[PDB]
Amino acid sequence: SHMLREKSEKFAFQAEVNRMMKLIINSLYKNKEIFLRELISNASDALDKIRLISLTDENALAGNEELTVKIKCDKEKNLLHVTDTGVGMTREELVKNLGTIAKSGTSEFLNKMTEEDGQSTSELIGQFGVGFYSAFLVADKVIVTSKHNNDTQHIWESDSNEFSVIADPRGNTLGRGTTITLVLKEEASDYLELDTIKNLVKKYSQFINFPIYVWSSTVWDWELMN
Ligand SMILES: C#CCCCn1c(Sc2c(C)cc(C)cc2C)nc2c(N)ncnc21
Ligand SMILES: [Mg+2]
Ligand SMILES: [Mg+2]
Ligand SMILES: [Mg+2]
Repeated sequence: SHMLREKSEKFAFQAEVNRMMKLIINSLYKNKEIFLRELISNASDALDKIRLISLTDENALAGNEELTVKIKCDKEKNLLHVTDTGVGMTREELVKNLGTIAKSGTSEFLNKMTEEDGQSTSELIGQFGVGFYSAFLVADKVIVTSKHNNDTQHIWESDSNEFSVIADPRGNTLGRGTTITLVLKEEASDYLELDTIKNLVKKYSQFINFPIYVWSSTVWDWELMN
């Protein structure tokens, strides 16, 4: 419209990355803690996907009949867990979709991600880029435990430079869905406190149609946060 070849995937990737780049900076200038918001939204979207799938595939929720989001803090082990029972991710998705983005130099493999899928690098960046990279505002590493209906449970790790994926030695523990694990920095220890997580979760979960729980306490159990 004002530049050459704006319809190109090269331009679409740059425009999407610029958009994400501006969303994270703007959040840092106003201090908005978008990552947990993005995690709850991204978990809700995965539940929407598997529920849309269940509308046509009768045996889609067989691995896990509940549609929840469960957030858990491990102040001892310094970990943040966001677990959804959504569509889940196959190993192919973790490697060729998320892995291609997480691995450095993603802009080299734009045409490799173009050869009809309906999921291009720029589209994946616009959909999941803000949530993925805002996690590195508070975390040093992102570990993804995911079990899709058409694959076995895998575990996937990245520091936004390299990535690695193995099969879960524990087997099929999720049934279906994804657990996002953030290895938070020491300067992000505030988000291991129950009160700040419960408050932030209830804020971002007020308008979510899916039940969202937080591991709360002399006995611990899942607490409804609406
Ligand atoms: C790229 C790509 C395709 C992957 C799509 N995708 C993501 S991306 C993401 C990850 C892996 C970790 C963080 C901290 C944030 C984001 C946004 N999360 C889920 C999910 N829970 N369920 C189903 N699909 C998901
Ligand atoms: Mg233009
Ligand atoms: Mg897409
Ligand atoms: Mg590295």
